[PDB]
Amino acid sequence: KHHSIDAQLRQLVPGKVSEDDKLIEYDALLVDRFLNILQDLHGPSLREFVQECYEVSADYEGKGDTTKLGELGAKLTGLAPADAILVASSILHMLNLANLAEEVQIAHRRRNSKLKKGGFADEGSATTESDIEETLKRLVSEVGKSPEEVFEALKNQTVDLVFTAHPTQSARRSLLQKNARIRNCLTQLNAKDITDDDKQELDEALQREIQAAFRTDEIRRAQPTPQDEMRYGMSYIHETVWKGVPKFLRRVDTALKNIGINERLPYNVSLIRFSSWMGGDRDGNPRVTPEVTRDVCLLARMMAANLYIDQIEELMFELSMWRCNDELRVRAEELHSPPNEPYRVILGHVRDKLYNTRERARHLLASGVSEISAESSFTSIEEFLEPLELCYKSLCDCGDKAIADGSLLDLLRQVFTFGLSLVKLDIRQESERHTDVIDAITTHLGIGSYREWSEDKRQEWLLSELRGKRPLLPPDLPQTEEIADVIGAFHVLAELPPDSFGPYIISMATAPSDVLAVELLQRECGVRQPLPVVPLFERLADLQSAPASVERLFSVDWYMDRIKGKQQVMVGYSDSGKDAGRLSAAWQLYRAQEEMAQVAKRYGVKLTLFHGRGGTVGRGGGPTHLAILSQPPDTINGSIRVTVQGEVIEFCFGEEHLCFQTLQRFTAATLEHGMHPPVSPKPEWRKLMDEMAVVATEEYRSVVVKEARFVEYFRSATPETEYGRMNIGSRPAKRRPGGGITTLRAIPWIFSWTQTRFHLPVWLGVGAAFKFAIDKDVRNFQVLKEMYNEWPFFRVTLDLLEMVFAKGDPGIAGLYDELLVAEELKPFGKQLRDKYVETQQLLLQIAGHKDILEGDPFLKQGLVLRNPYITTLNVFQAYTLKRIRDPNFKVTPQPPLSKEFADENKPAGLVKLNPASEYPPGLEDTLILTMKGIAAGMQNTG
Amino acid sequence: KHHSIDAQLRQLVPGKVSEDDKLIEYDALLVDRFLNILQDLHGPSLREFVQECYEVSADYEGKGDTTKLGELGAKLTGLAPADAILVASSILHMLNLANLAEEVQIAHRRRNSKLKKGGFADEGSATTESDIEETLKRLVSEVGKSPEEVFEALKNQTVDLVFTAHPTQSARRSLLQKNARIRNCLTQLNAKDITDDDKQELDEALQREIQAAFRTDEIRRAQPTPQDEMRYGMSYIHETVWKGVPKFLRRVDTALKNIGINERLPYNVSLIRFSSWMGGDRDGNPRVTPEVTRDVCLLARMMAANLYIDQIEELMFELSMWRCNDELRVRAEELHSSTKYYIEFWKQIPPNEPYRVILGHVRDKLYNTRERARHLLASGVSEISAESSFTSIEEFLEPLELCYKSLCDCGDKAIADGSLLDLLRQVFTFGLSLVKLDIRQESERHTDVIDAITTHLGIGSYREWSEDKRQEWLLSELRGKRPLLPPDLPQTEEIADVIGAFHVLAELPPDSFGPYIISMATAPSDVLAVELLQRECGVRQPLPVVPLFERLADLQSAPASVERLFSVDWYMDRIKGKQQVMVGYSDSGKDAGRLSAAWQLYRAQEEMAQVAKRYGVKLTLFHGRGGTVGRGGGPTHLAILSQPPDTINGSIRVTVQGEVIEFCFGEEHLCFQTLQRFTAATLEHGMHPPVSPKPEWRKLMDEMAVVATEEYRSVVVKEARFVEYFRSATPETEYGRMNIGSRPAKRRPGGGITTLRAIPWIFSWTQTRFHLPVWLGVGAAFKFAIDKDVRNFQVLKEMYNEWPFFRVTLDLLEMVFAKGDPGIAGLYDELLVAEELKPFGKQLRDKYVETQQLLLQIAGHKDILEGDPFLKQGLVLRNPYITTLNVFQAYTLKRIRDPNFKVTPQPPLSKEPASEYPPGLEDTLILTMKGIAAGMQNTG
Repeated sequence: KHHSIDAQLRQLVPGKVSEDDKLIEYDALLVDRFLNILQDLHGPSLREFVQECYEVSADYEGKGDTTKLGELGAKLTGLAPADAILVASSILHMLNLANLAEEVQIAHRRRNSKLKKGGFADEGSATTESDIEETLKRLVSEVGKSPEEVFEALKNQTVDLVFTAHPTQSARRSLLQKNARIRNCLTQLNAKDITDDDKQELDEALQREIQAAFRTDEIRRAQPTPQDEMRYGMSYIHETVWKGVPKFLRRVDTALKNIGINERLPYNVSLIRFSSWMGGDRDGNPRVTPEVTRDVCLLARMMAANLYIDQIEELMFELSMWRCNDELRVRAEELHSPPNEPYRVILGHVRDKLYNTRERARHLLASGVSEISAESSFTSIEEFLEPLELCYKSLCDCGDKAIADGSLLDLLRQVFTFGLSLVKLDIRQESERHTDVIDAITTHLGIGSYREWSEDKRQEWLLSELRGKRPLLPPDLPQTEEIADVIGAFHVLAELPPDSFGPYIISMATAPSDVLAVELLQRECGVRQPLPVVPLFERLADLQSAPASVERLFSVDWYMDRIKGKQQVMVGYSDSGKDAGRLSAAWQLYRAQEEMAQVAKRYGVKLTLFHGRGGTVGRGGGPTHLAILSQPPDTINGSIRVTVQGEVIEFCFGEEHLCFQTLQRFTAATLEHGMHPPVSPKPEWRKLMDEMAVVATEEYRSVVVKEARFVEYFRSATPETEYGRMNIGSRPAKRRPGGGITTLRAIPWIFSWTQTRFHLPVWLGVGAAFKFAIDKDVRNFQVLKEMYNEWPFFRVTLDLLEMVFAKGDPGIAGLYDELLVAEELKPFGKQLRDKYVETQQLLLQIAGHKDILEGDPFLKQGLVLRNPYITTLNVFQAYTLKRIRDPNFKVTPQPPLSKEFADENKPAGLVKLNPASEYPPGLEDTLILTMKGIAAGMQNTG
Repeated sequence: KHHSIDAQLRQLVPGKVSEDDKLIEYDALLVDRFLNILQDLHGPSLREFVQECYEVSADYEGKGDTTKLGELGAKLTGLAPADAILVASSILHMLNLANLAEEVQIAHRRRNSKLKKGGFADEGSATTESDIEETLKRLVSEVGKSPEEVFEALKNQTVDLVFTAHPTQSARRSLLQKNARIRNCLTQLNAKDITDDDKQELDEALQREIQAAFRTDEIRRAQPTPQDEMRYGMSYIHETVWKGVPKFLRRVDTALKNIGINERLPYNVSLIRFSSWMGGDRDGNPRVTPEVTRDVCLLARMMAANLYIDQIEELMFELSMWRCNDELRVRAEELHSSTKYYIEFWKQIPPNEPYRVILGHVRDKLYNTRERARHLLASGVSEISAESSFTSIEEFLEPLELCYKSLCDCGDKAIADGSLLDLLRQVFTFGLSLVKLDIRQESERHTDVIDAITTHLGIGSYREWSEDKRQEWLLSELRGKRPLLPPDLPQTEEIADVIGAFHVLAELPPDSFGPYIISMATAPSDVLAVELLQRECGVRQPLPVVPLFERLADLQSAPASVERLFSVDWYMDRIKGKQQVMVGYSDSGKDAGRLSAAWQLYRAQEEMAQVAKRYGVKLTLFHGRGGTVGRGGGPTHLAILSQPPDTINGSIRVTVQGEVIEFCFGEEHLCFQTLQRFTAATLEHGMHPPVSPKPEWRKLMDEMAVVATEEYRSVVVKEARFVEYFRSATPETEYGRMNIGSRPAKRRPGGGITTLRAIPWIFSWTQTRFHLPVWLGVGAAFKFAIDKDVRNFQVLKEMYNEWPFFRVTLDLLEMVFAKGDPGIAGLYDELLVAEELKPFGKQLRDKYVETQQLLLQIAGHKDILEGDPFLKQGLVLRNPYITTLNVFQAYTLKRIRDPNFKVTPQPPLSKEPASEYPPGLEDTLILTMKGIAAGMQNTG
């Protein structure tokens, strides 16, 4: 081929969105270079085919035929298995390149204050939100709080970001580094004062990096063990966050000086923390064994030690001073047991104790045992801090605090942020697995069946045991495999250091018994320092009952003694939305938070909420700013935890500057809310929300639960069946086979509908609710409009729906139907699509927008440039599903299209992603590729 | 405690040199930050004091009024000892910061082709010289060479840069990195698209970095050991050159692209190489022992291994491909049949990552390589096998080239030509020792050995034999098959040192060494003596022998000696068509003045090349200290182009002096430019020689040489009281007694300047800003020429404009005068010279003024450096700090020399080692000496 992809992108976007907008030129730059590398490696006919694919798909977005995708499907059908994998591979790489360009454009975009319109709506986009200094200034200047009050608030604030597995692709450090080199070359190529020779060489470097990324095929490395999954998960901490935290904390120092506070934020401030679910969450995942949990704790300790060893070595090089404390001098010469460099000999000792600490962990991991003594290593953060604080005090004593406030201060901030394990591990298990244990205990003792007892009979008995001083768990207790897994986990918790763990989380929590049950089990299995117990209220019924549950827990003397004035509660968004639709789930959650908070205030407990997957707070790219500000008043008060989904971890943390802005907005929003809460809801707002909720729930359950043919439609129109059967997703897709959607799990629910571009779980029920309110009273349309403009809760909830509609396409969802759904159920499909378009139309009306995402052109531009690649994979997926499912459906087989090489074990190559494949060679790898790429393009939805 | 230094700079130079010139802004920025740190650490009155002396000195340069030097000295008089050391060190740091700012300005100055006037004079300044593509284009389009002729020339070219010890300064890696952080914050602060908080934080970083550099200072108690000096010199290799040459070599690839050659320069071309004298040069330096040589060779191998381990590790991160050729796959499979004590890649490496399996084996063999050397250094033995290690560079290259060709076999040559190509070019540049070591020793120390064994065997006395009897006997032994050196031989400590050195050469790998250089070489006997001693001490792979000729008489006879060696059958068989010879500039200039040395050198090169061409020998010249080629900052370009025709032809060796290493290699960009001009000038000269000298030019040079030598010798040799004046008017006496140069200053006690050495000769006179060795004799020569004929004034002007040799010869003199100051030289006289000798000093200053005025007249300049405002600006803004140290030096010298001197108690003005001199004096004098040397850099 000859011509560039520039033209087909221009016709997708209505112009430049800012006058430093070079995104389309970036996209064209990288993919034009990719296609040339593709042509030189595999021949012009292959490169021409891939580019034609892209053009058909880009043109469909320009105006949605559907006729053109079917003939695209016709050509992709009948490619040989090797050519299908190569095409799918190339389109995925192009999509990755587009995302890299977008990161570069966001990172170096010149701030433009003229875009701000004032008010809370500005905090929904990165282009208009307020940095840490602007929010500090607003607090002192508009809210009227003292700089001293702001300084004190920051000192008592902690934001805790919780990392979770990616649903389709791990990221190794190697590739993150290949990503950074592609980004760096693109930035440097666009410098103003560029020489021709530098440009020629930077061009050759860019082509080189793109080809290296294309010939590693990280795409086709077959899904890793849970330990590897955790190791690759830490890559972003290694590559951006580790150096990011000290950089941002230094900007906080800058900001408070700029409001009159002339001292730095003390280095012992846990302003930001990081936690992990990888190796800890075992809810419905038996691959996560007690040994896996021990393994990830030891791995974390190794990686920490390595990062510290290198920081300390760079620090030794810098601190060549000779003037020092008396106390530092006595210790320096003690360790001489070059001497004129006292900071160097202290830090060299720390480095060796760090090597011991890492080797000890490596041995415990390999052998279960290590003769390397705990004496020889660092066993506490206190023992690690002592030498570093000695050096800080010494350098200040001799008048060089300026030096100490360089990288030594950075290192101290890193120790108080990451500790010795980088992240703390959350443990999670479902409530009935605990009931199974206790029921085995009660019947073995002949006490009865805890399963059959009332909720209050349970409470009465468990409180009798907890107040009692006599053990309970028999050592000869007959255990099943599941019961042994729960007991074994607790034994692993007992054997490991307390600072390795965060909370123990109870999935499907319903009643105070679920919490007290694990308190008992923790003690009875020998956890001498118990973990805090955290309920996860998922269903609507449980959210309704949640404030009562926690009030009865707070009414118990024993429990108040144990929790010492602090309680954590986790709330689920996608969980609750799967129960009774999103809109009702959102409103029930707001109220549950509201009521839990005053229950908490009444008993004098500090309540912390942990926001699970699917939350508006989870949109870490920018909208999280407004989403946090929109939380009910007095719900945060300096302490909050948020799930960082894998599908957005690259967008938030892949790039140095974006990592900075992600950390910044979480800390700013959280700080401001505690001193500047949102408007309290009006009565007519509540009343309308209440009535809308019943209509939305009834509409959601009428289609999802009460319609017999729904499940059969679901497994035809989506790749849900193949997602499960294939080698992706790590987990069993549902709890028991064949109980409908009830036993299906949140991730497959959202994943399967997002792949088809339909997004049913996010919006269903909302159209009925809006229509019901408009029809009930003509004045209700104006009150919903006012709610969207005046009530942050209502704005962020529909802003999410708008974004997911921007990511949807009824034509493509209909193509899945046309190909894969039985004739008798196609009318049901088009009725769901009728609900889709009716919901979108009224959502736009209430927001006052003419077309989707009017008012966020930046987000609109970023999404639309992905669709050419996503749509290509959508057509590929649909036709691959029909041939997978229908054994003698074919069309014309085509002669091979790519060129290279008689070297290669061609058959073994079609099957990299799952060599034990039970599907015909090439189909499983082609379907996984479409799934990976569609997931990469869609990122966060519901 | 208030006002900025900005103003006092602006009146030294009133105005920009180019529209991009922010040097004065840069100076002011860093120095104002330093003074504020100074006031915060020691109080306002000390800060104000140091700023005041800066101001007095700055105004002296503005209009040279002798009076305020004395009052400045009166002010430095009253400081308590601790306060004097503080003031001296602060002035020194301010000079360092000024040099850092100058590096940044040179590095990021936008080139401006409007200032090029065409012709060879453009290649004398960095502001107008040619980059490597420009000279490639000139060679093809103007000279008329074919691109393939150029490509072939580059493939056969090598430039060999030789690092030498700094005469007065350490350079630790820690400080080189602090320097880099200061430069980076300075550049980033001047980006215009910068947010105010970014600005605020980069400012805080800059201050933090300036302070850390200030409070790492301390002592010069014990002079540095040769091992330390060697560590000092490798720091620039670590920090800049290591990654420098792969990046430059990539630039010549693109230059070849742009003249039609669509190949990269093959990775086996050692276009650039680096050598060392530290631990190898023992000439008049008994501190440099056989075991010191063993030690520096092993240290070099250790650091080499460390740099490679890091490059291999990051290459492991990049090469994650799974496709490879059959040969690589079977090898990778093998090594999976046997990784824990590393940080990266501690887990076993999967076999589906073939390049990582091979490179992880390379890393483990490098670890063994390093540990073996560490053990040999600590204990003389190592149980770590040579088989476990890399013992040759061929063994190291095999795994690397296996990956290169596998990558290309599978269509990934583009990937291969990334970092792997960089690593290959590094192996073919640095090898396994980073640098090759030159050995040097003086010729009479070899004659002493041979006389010891001729007498012991009863043959007679080799010392008393004539040059012909020596040759006849040496070659009878060299052709013979029977050993000579008795193990029973009675040896003095000096004889044992020469013998022991050869034994160390015999027990180390050949790749570690360069040539064996003979100081004070005079006759072919000196060369053949070391060839015999090399064999008779058991050096199975002998080093090439290199004569250093030094004196005028020796340069005259050099072509005759070369021819005699070339007509000997045994020697032609040994050198196999290649010979290297070393020439000294400071050396020869000390003998008979600078101008005669320069002209004798041109003629000696000329004639030696004609001899070498006749016998079919490839002659490589090694340019010693003091050469015009030694101005690595820019003038090297022209100075190399100015060499006699067919003197280089792809092969040259240049001394990199310590005083200039920081200016040419401290900063990433300037090291690129240093490497580039050495490569471009050398290449072009071989295909585009300079104009042949006219007859009248030759004759005028002949006449002027006689007059210059006569008046140089008339003052430094034939004037009885000169020695006495010299040890009064310079700190030479204190330089030696305090062991500043680490080496004895004279070869023999007594004998005048002839037995004095070149370093102290140039150093002593550069400290006083007089520079007598560089210019003396040329004023008389110029005046003689113009006076004997009408026409000679025009002929000299034409020579300056048309003859590169003459241009570079006088451009050096002009630069040194810009660095000189008769007022300051006269205050050294007024304080320390006896009354009866001060008229003699005033006559020497008269010949300074007469020399400078006529040099300007022949150059057609009215003021000094009129044609190089860039360099003139760079130098004058150093003078305020050097001049302050000058007056501090002069007054501390009289205090030190006075036996009756004690210390008057004085109150401290600041808030806050066991030397044998009165308190403060020793460390104060060392500080002035180090600072003045840092400010003057290279002169003669």
